[PDB]
Amino acid sequence: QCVNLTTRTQLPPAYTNSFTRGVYYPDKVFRSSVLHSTQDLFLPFFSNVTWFHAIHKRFDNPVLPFNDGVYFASTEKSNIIRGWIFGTTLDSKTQSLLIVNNATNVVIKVCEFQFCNDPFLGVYYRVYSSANNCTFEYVSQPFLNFKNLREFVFKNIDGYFKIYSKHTPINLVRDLPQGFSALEPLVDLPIGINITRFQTLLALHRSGWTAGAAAYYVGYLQPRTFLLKYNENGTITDAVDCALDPLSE
Amino acid sequence: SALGKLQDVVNQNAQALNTLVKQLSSNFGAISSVLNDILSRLDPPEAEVQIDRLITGRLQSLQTYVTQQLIRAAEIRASANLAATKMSECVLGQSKRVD
Amino acid sequence: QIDRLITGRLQSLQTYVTQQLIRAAEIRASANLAATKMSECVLGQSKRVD
Amino acid sequence: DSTECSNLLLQYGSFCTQLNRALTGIAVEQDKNTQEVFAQVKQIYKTPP
Amino acid sequence: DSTECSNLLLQYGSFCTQLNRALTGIAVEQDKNTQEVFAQVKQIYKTPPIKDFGGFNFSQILPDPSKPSKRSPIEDLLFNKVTNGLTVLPPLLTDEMIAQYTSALLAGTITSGWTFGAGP
Amino acid sequence: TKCTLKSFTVEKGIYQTSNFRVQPTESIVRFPSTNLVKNKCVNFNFNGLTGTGVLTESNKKFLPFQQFGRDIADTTDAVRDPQTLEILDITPCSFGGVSVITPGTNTSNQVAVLYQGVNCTEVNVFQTRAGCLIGAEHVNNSYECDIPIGAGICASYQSIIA
Ligand SMILES: *[C@@H]1O[C@H](CO)[C@@H](O[C@@H]2O[C@H](CO)[C@@H](O)[C@H](O)[C@H]2NC(C)=O)[C@H](O)[C@H]1NC(C)=O
Ligand SMILES: *[C@@H]1O[C@H](CO)[C@@H](O[C@@H]2O[C@H](CO)[C@@H](O)[C@H](O)[C@H]2NC(C)=O)[C@H](O)[C@H]1NC(C)=O
Ligand SMILES: *[C@@H]1O[C@H](CO)[C@@H](O)[C@H](O)[C@H]1NC(C)=O
Ligand SMILES: *[C@@H]1O[C@H](CO)[C@@H](O)[C@H](O)[C@H]1NC(C)=O
Ligand SMILES: *[C@@H]1O[C@H](CO)[C@@H](O)[C@H](O)[C@H]1NC(C)=O
Ligand SMILES: *[C@@H]1O[C@H](CO)[C@@H](O)[C@H](O)[C@H]1NC(C)=O
Ligand SMILES: *[C@@H]1O[C@H](CO)[C@@H](O)[C@H](O)[C@H]1NC(C)=O
Repeated sequence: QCVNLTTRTQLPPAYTNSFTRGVYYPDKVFRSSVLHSTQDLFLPFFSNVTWFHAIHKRFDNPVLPFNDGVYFASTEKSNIIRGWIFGTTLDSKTQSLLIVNNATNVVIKVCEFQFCNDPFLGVYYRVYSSANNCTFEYVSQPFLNFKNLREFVFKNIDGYFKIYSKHTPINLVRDLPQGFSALEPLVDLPIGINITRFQTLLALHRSGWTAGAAAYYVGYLQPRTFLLKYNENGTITDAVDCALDPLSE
Repeated sequence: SALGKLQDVVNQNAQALNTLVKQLSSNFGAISSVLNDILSRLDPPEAEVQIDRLITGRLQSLQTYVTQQLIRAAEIRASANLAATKMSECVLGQSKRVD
Repeated sequence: QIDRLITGRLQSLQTYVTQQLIRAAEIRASANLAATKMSECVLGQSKRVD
Repeated sequence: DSTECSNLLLQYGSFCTQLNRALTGIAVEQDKNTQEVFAQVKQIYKTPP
Repeated sequence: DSTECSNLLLQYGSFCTQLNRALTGIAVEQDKNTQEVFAQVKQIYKTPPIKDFGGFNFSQILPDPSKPSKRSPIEDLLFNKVTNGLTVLPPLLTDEMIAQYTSALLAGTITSGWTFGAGP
Repeated sequence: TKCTLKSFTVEKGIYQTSNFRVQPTESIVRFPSTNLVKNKCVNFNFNGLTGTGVLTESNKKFLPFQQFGRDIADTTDAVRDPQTLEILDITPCSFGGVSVITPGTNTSNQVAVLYQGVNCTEVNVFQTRAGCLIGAEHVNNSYECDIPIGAGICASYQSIIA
């Protein structure tokens, strides 16, 4: 089932500063009291990160190019955001990856979904119409004023799709908090398919429809070197972007 | 920065040792920097070529390290000879040499 | 072919740096001697013969 | 300016850093030598007219 | 520990012996340098128990009896202010013996002037 | 020593002759698989990562996703056991130089062996900071240095004393 949503209010997407967010662990190696330089797909410090809102009437669900990697930031309360869609053409011609978290359990599927033009979930107070060739299924634990900061990094390297995640308790009302939080790697997924475009999934509220208050940020990864600092307990506490300014260089 | 002269020597020696150990992680054009990986992954006819590349790269690194150590040892020997001259002429006697 | 060029040029550069360091040591010794002559011959009268 | 040559050069490690560091040490050493030889007085004396 | 690597390495000759010889020469040279600089007297001189030097105070440079390392306050400050086939050989002269040599030189130059450096 | 110096007569002194590379005793393969042993120099195989080292208990608190551990010099010194969720330190197997302390062959043929940087419990046995010295009787008297051993220790012939 698909429904066209025709009650949106036109507004350009916003932009804001990334600050020192988007950092993740480059590998599975514990390091203690050392500084390590890595050349990986990273998000630049103080970069221009795209800002989308869900407020009531704004319901921001565009489809964005994946590029070389994606940083997703979520200033979320009440768990409106439920999952993501990855693929190339988002139809039955190609094979697409679906990540969902409904009210009970987390489902990961790789199928040829016939996606809706406007796919969404609904809570009372519809993502695809068909799935023909399903090659992989994976059921996992629940991943999930704005009260929760959910940071995710998605990469598609060597046919392996890496999901890095971090949850932060925050109390900032509108923008991103300023601080440092390293993203732990969560899921290493063996898909081996082409991904060039993605779309996030929101949840409607029914009492027409109402959009719950949520905000998300999309940033893109570029290949660069970071200098990571490891404390005595092996937790990444600081990082340096070697290409940002001459002092950090 | 009062004791910079000793600290520079300690830092240079530690940095040279650190670089020498870091040179082990370079493959020098071989498939891998680990000998065990080459022994487990390839037959001896190609393994001899891969270990030959690793041996020549590591030997060049070690020769470079030894040459740097010899030059630094010569500099420290000159400094020590100067220090012995100061010990003999300034502490064990009064020196008329200016400065 | 590029590997052969790289190893030859790298060997040449390492050799050049090695003689530069040896000459730097010799010039440093000469400069130390010159500083000693400046301190003892110009800024005072020296009793050292020759 | 060959990218392929630089990519192959990266396999050999930090040789380039070592050579640059050695040359930088020599370059600062020359300035130190000139300071030691000539900069032994902190007052610029002048002759009478 | 690769036997194949050692077998291939033996084809290159006595490079390893040369490098070991050079490092051994440097290692003995460091001990020779310390021996030349600090061991210039063969008599261990000691200061008198009463430090009556005509108003001159040498407490900051003489060894402290209260400290277990038997170092001077200046020497203690100096030691505080300095912070796969690889082995580090210990120096022949320990810090205590080098401190003892400096103490002997200080005692000689305080109680005897320059006479101890030229004879009795 | 005679073979090392290429002479049939050896002068008085300390001469470095060989290396004491402790040999691996067993082979341990761990997968998420034989039994795991500790406090011994063994050939370890942790999830396809092979090597030779002494496996001891570790005080490093690893994060749940991390499996390996590296030092400053990018060498794997810590590992997590796949079968049982525990952390182990890999200390490298004991190694050091083997030096022979002898007087002149004109005087005597007695020798002493110094294992550099090697504890005496895992090799007239005396423990010095330089290493383990076998064949020299330690005395409490102090004399002038005849053959330098290191860390303030010197050896002489009077038997060989240290
Ligand atoms: C919601 O709107 C989209 C876009 O207008 C609809 O997608 C169209 O579907 C028809 C098939 O019935 C195609 O011929 C058009 O080319 C599609 N347009 C685009 C831009 O792809 C979608 O079908 C609508 N949803 C429903 C339930 O009708
Ligand atoms: C020599 O100098 C030392 C330190 O400069 C003097 O020691 C001080 O003595 C006074 C009075 O007893 C104490 O209050 C200070 O704390 C001491 N300082 C230190 C660093 O110990 C010493 O009295 C002087 N005279 C003699 C004869 O030794
Ligand atoms: C971010 O990009 C928008 C247009 O895409 C631009 O108007 C804005 O000034 C940019 N912000 C920064 C900080 O570069
Ligand atoms: C959540 O999705 C899974 C996957 O189809 C489904 O089995 C489960 O019943 C869903 N939860 C609810 C409450 O319907
Ligand atoms: C994918 O599905 C279509 C129709 O459902 C089928 O014709 C096609 O053979 C399938 N491809 C594979 C690789 O299973
Ligand atoms: C992946 O998809 C994009 C867009 O459809 C296409 O340009 C690219 O060639 C694809 N890559 C592969 C390896 O098929
Ligand atoms: C590291 O962990 C210890 C407890 O194991 C804690 O006391 C210490 O504060 C931690 N370090 C940091 C920088 O938080």
